[PDB]
Amino acid sequence: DIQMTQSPSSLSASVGDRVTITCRASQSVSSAVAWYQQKPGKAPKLLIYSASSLYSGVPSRFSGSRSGTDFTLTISSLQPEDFATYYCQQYLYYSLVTFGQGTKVEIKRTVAAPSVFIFPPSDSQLKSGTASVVCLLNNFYPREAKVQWKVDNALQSGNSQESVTEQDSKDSTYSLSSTLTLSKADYEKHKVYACEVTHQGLSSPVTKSFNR
Amino acid sequence: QVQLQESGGGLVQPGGSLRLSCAASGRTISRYAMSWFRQAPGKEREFVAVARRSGDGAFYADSVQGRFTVSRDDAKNTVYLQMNSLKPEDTAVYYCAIDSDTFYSGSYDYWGQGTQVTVS
Amino acid sequence: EVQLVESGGGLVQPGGSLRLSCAASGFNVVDFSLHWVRQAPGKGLEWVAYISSSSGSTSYADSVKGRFTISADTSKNTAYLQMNSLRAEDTAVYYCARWGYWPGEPWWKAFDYWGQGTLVTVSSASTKGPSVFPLAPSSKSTSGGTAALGCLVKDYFPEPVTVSWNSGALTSGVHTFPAVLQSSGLYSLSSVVTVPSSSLGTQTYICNVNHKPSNTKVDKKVEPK
Amino acid sequence: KITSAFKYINTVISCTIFIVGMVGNATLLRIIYQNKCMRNGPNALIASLALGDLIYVVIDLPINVFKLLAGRWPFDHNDFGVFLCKLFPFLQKSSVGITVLNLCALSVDRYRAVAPLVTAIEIVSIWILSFILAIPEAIGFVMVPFEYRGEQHKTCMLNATSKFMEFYQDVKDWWLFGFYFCMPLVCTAIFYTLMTCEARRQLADLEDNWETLNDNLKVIEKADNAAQVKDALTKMRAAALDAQKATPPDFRHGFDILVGQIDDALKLANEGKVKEAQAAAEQLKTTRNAYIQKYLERARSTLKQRREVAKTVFCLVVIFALCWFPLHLSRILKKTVYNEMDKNRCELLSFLLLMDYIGINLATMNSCINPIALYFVSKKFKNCF
Ligand SMILES: COc1nc(C)cnc1NS(=O)(=O)c1cccnc1-c1ccc(-c2nnco2)cc1
Repeated sequence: DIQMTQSPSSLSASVGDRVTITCRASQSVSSAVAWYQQKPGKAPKLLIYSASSLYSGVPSRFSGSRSGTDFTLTISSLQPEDFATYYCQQYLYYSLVTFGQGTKVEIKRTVAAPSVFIFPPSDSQLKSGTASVVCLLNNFYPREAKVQWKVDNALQSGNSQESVTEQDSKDSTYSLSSTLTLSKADYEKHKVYACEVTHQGLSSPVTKSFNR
Repeated sequence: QVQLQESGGGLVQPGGSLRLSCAASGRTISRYAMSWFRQAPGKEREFVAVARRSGDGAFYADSVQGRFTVSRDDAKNTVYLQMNSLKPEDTAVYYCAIDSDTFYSGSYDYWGQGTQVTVS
Repeated sequence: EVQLVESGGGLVQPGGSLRLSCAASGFNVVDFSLHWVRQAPGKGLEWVAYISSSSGSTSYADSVKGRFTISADTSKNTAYLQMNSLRAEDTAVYYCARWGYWPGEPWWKAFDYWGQGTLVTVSSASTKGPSVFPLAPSSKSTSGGTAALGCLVKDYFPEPVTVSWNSGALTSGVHTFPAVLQSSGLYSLSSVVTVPSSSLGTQTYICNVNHKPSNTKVDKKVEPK
Repeated sequence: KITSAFKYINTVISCTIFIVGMVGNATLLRIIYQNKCMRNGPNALIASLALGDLIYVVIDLPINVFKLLAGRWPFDHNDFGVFLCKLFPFLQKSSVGITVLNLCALSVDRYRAVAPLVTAIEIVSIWILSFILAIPEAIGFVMVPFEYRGEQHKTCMLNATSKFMEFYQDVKDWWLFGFYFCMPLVCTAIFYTLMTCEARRQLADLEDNWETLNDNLKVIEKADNAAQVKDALTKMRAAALDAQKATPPDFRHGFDILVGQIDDALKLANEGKVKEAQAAAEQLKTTRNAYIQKYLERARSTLKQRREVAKTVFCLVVIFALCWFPLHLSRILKKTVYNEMDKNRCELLSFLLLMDYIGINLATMNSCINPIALYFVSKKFKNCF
């Protein structure tokens, strides 16, 4: 009941930039909205209440506004401390409390191209009984990328896990690791295992393969 | 199946500017993004700029950052590259592509016919 | 000096019982109402339950009704939450928040003070150490360019694991990914180093892993094939 | 014929308009400065208009009658008598300024109420600006010679003496048009549109909140289960919290108690008992009928009063705009389409002068008519008569 929708989902902006987040409500909560800020591994803190009001201690750059059933939170100066997650809330009554999905602000830079590697299984894993191959994507921006595994030129849509790293501080890049695991028999039944990468920077998708 | 070529180029002199656009029809740009490239002689196509859907942002490579600019208009289906401060190494055949996904993934299948912007 | 602390977190089996606590300092429970808020790992926020001691009123969310009970103690100045019949979805981080009463500004102030949080894990399998394997790059893989090696660890059940390279000598140039749920419990992890240098003398590059809860220490060598 | 009757009627209108203006302005001034109930915001500005009217109607019409029935300016035997032909145009162009800027202020302030020191500052600034802007017309007129009755006698007329006066006479007509009949006629209309829109919005919001409360009461009275009472009470709480903001810091206590009873009913409905929720919502009617109806009535009456004052505030400006236009309409024809070879020759050449005389007469009669309407249209003044 009384759902709340947060329109933006990931914003890339640099220092000295203007950012605006929108929030929409289904019913007609009068002025009962609040804006929260959360940094990783910490509890949220309050920024704006009653759709326009500043809590004590918060920076004065933060501002909020209301128009009908649409609420807007604006930041004019993006200091380094202002890179975290932001949440929307309505508090019309105690048992009717809902939160928005969440909007994350991240650093902006130029586009790089993913360097790719592929590592074959070692002797120990196959001696144990399980085989696993890994393909690695390094130092790419923005975040979106696609890794496709092909076994003997046949697509496989199972037994693959993807792990992504948070934005580093040296150059604001990401790393990605995709791992495919199988049985002993399946590792010798087929011959060729390949992984291919598609990203918004590279024109044609890159490929690396190995046969054994 | 989408015919799309950029209008502009021809010639330029140092300290100049141009404006190119492979505005296309038969396919609403409102649901995709427009990406641009540069085919230097003897080199594979290199990324230059990309413009996402409306209100999402535009990204540029380090070679042309701070010099170019990409803006898109959904009603006219027109995407432009206002380029300035051209250099002798800028001489290369520009193309343009439209992605095939709404998750901003990697797919560049529909390639333009090819447009020429030479220098000197 | 308004302050809140929670407790009682830990690891429980499917279909179990657990009890938390919320201590309040610097104010009285007879003037404020208490709420619990959940945060699933890598997800958003969710509301759970509400207690007011003055009116003795309680409210519960839809997904947790019939399995949770909430109470308070004014003499000890504490709030209590009890869960029964837990599932695998219940694993999250729990927060304790305070809210004022209607007449005036305290109602408009909304949630203004929060606890630090308490972690609950619903687990099935017991603890065991990890299996460590190498990942070496072939000579053709290098091809003059930088070649990355790696250490793979699998089948472990702590929450935290630590991986180090050459006892801190190789500080810059490594990435450790977040752990993943693997399959049928347990966790998997990989750590990878780009290591531009190709010198065989320094090619030792041992990976050392620590499993504190199970008291395990493993060291492996990524021989360059 | 034309000229003799024109002179007679001009003398008659001057003689009547003199005493008409003095009576009207003196009456309005006395009421404003004595009636304790009369004094308010717009009344100071209206008294200012009356006094500016009086300071022009006291002396300027008798000398016009003197010129009508003598043909010669008085006090020609002395030397000071020249500056009268400077004071005669000095006052007139001042007075119109007072009537113009004020009719902007009445439009500026009346909207602000819908949306003391300030009035005194505005009045002083308006008077100073109007007086300052009327010095060129004083510096323009100067004595000129001619031969009549065997002596070099004088008629007051504008002569090109100093380049400032030349630059004045090039564009005085168009500057007068662009200032004294252009800016107010647009600013007042813009402010009127703004005021009307704001009033309509406020009425709509108030009516919507009250209707929401009443219909939700009726829905709960006929409810059958928990969901209906839950939704209706949520809507009630939202409407009450939205409506409480209109209260100016009595009524706030009533809104607080209404929200409290709504909260109690919501808690009872949450417990799962519909009948107890209906019993709790029963008491809301008494608080409604004892706290909300009165403030609704007060707000409606106050907004009615604001409309009532705006009525006369803009009837004045419409009368002024009707009165001043024909003179400029007749002048502009003799300046753009002047009787060079265009039409009718002897007819148009004198027709333009005839309507110019009529325009002068009507512009002077505006300096008396305004009190009449204030009493007749406002009605409030009648009560004070
Ligand atoms: C374009 O015209 C005007 N525009 C405006 C804005 C105001 N007044 C205008 N015309 S007006 O002629 O000033 C006038 C208008 C109304 C009543 N009386 C007079 C008048 C009559 C005679 C003399 C005079 N001085 N010496 C000998 O006679 C001076 C003034």
